Amino acid sequence: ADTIKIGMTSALTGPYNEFGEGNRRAVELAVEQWNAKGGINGKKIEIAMLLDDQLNPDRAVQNIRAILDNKDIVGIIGPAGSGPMLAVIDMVQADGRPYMNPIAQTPVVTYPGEKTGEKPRPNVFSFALQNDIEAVAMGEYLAKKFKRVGIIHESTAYGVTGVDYLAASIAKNGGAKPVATDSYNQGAQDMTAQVARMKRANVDAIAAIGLGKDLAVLRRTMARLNVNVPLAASNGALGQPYQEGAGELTLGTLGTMIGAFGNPMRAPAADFAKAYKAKYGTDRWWGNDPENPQLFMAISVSNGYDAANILFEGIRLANSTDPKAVIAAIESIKDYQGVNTAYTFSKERHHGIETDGVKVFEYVKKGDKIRLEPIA
Ligand SMILES: O=C(O)c1cccc(O)c1
Repeated sequence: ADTIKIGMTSALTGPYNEFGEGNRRAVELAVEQWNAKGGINGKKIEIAMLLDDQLNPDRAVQNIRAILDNKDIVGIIGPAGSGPMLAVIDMVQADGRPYMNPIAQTPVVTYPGEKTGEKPRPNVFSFALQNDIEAVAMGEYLAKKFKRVGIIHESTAYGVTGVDYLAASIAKNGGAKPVATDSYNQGAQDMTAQVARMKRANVDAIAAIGLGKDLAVLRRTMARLNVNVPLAASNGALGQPYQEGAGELTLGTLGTMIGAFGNPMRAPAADFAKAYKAKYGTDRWWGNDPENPQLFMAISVSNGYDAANILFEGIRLANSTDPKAVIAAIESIKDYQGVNTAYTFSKERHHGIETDGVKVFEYVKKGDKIRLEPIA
């Protein structure tokens, strides 16, 4: 019997595999759930291809080539990481099949003309928290709390566009200009020079845009050079690799996060958390508290879940896997109750998460453990 075949490439192994493996588990769970109900209008779904790019742009190119080469693939869940996404995006756009972008936050992944919510790439739908959107909450917070903000970012478009939007939001809220900026390459082991720069500039806070493994190195380096100021990090950095690498130093780190798993949860987040736990247990993604999934699930797991459910709903509504038909059906979706947000798409609107879907959180000590609570 004919099946509906989708393809995926993401960071399944290596230092940033929290995203690729988290999304993989999400998509597999969405696939099993649809299939348990008969598939899409009676046709079962298969993940025909599941490739590993390791958050590496060159590997993502090879993988997307391979996926697009398979004529029977009707839609794609794309890689984590602005680097990989930007390396493949022209090819994906030219191909035309529906392509979900679950994570990458650089706005030109979806809106190459740099106005969010206008003239999106026609086949691309995004479940990311875009940088221009995350910067609104983080910029207001930094402008109000601090006077001498230093900014450190990974040297990718995520990091680079991140700082631009963060500094612009700080300015718009009337905050002081950042007193120092600097960058590091993903995987850098020595960040002494950048932190020493922050120290010479007498920062009262450091904002960082990057991922967990790296933020932990940065946090440890601050401690090492006696730079004891709040670290304000991006959502994508506040994951298991940060907590594990930073240990006690997580205290006082804060960040803007998709708030879906914060208590109390809305029904779709609660329903998803129950199903996830039933299959995978209280694993790395769930975190260290059996009764409460960690907030970081939203950016490592449920973005992929929502991406898959929207793709499947589009196919269901279209009653076809023809790419233009699926795209038009996705653009017809209104107020779909996803885990991370309610989704409403249109010909112009190809992203879902807005500022109402995020809040600023801080690590605070709860007895003898350390967890995120929302800021005052
Ligand atoms: O835009 C990215 O490169 C990215 C990668 C992982 C998590 C995240 O929030 C963003």
